[PDB]
Amino acid sequence: SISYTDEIEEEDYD
Amino acid sequence: EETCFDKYTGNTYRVGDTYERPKDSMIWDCTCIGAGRGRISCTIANRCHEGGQSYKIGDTWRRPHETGGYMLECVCLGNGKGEWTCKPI
Repeated sequence: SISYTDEIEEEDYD
Repeated sequence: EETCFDKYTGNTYRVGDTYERPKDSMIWDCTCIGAGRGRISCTIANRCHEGGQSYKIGDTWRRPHETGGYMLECVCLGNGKGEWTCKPI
């Protein structure tokens, strides 16, 4: 499924 | 100055930079936001992934009709939904 058309990524806490 | 790193492109970006990311058989439109944590925002809402290809809004293409033996002309609309239209030609 395509449930959303975007995503957010950022640096891992570690 | 603040940057983002994209592991799919392997490149480093400045805040506000926009670029294309290849991921999961699609092309994503990405933007370096930063926000103190190298935050990247990526979207396929404004692209049409039809037939295994990746089109931008306003692009047109032709693809065969499954069974009819004629071609279709298709146009990428986007509409925030990755949405396209097709008609027989």
